[PDB]
Amino acid sequence: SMIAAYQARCQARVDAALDALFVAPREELQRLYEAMRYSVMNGGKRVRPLLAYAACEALGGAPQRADAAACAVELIHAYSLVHDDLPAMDDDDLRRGQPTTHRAFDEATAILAADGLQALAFEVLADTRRNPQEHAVCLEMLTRLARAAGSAGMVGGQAIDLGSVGVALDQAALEVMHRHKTGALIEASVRLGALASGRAEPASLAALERYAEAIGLAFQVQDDILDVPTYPALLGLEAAKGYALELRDLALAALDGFPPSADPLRQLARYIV
Amino acid sequence: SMIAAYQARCQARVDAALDALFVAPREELQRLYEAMRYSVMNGGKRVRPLLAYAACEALGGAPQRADAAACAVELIHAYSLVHDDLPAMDDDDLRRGQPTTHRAFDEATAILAADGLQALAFEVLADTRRNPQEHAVCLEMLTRLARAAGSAGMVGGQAIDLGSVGVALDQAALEVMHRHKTGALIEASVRLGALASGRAEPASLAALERYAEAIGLAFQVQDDILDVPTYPALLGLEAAKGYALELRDLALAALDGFPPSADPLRQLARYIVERR
Repeated sequence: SMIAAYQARCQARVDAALDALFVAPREELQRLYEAMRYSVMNGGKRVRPLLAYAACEALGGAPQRADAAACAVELIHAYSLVHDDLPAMDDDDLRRGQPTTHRAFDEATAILAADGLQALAFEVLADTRRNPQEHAVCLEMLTRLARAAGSAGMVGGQAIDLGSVGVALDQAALEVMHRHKTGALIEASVRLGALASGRAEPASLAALERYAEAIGLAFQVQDDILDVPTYPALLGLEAAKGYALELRDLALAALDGFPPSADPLRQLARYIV
Repeated sequence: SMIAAYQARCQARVDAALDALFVAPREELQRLYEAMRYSVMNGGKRVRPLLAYAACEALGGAPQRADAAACAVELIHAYSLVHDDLPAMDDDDLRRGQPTTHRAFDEATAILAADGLQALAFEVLADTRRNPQEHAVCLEMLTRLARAAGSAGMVGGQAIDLGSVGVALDQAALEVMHRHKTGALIEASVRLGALASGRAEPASLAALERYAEAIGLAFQVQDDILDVPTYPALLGLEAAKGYALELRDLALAALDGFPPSADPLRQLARYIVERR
């Protein structure tokens, strides 16, 4: 309701900012930049931008302060999908009915476009015009994003996944995989938005990290539920649904004491499940 | 070779720093970290580290100030090579006689290890313990590396190469390709080391940029000469050789008025065109 509207405003805000980043600086680079644009400007829901803006507003910052944060998280996400789609990875020909990047262009150009998206994510955070935070804050945002995106985070999770093929994951191992593959970047989206607020403090960051850890897992449990090694297969459908509610409750509990400006985060938590 | 002692010291410094970065934080990540290590710790010449250390020293900074710079530019280089070896790209089974990463491990793991290497390059520069510069300098290093590594730089150059077809291609277009594909990262290595000195000033940075542009091209001209759309085909063999000397001389001229601490850079410029 309110969250639907909030989503739409965040999607518009981040899309305007992202669109500006795909201008080839010379003609020989036009096709590469087209493939970059194709890979990002695909009507995606922008959950990670929404989290960055909402965490920013939760601490009292104007949302436009998180524009670079929101761009950077989405760029990381977008690049990861491009590589994931490749034949040697998940080998997907379509994404929401449209050719994947390697299919529209070619494999090499997809590989490269995504590589350039990752560089661009760090570029936008280190750019003190695009990301006009205090310099110590910019470095912390970069640090968190690099950790979350790299082999100890998102890329790590993809390797754990590929290493678990033909192995029956217990719940603990499944959750390790998820924490890395998607949790890290979800947690970073919240962290970076909070940092962009100019009002972050250790207690509020810790609370928001608790929120993000819960919401991150809830997204996946609910995704598996909606699809019906998944949560419903492990737990049974009913127990999976109950778990999703438990994760919502944890998220809400983590926002104890936050002002009304945290309502978008509360609404999202409820909405997921 | 004439750079041997300096090169060996820089290789040792950077290899020790890099080696420390490949510890899996948990057991499930061990194989990925091993592929990352495999892709970096390969006995490479560490030219980009050398440039960072030498640029640092050229402006009067102790070389250990450039450790993170050196790590980051080698990490970028290393990942670019992994991706370049993939079947969709140059499709190489070997690199300097050893299996490429996709063959030693698997193609997905190679793609991923290299993706993690790119993230790690930026991690190391943003880490104020590993890269203990003033914060503004850390950010400027990150900025320059991101621009040099991305679609406007190194990745751009790979796309330009892919987009340029046919036995006819003119010198200007070739040089555009080289400037992006290898020049941007070479120029960044020099810029990052200069930034790590704590003594960068615009004039010195611009001089070092001029140096870097010249040696980056000299590397390629000399590579084509040694091999024999190449420089010898475009210009003639003997004219290509003369061009290589011209590039060296431009590099050396860019360092006119630098103190003796810039000798490592001067020695490298000469080595590039004297190597066999």
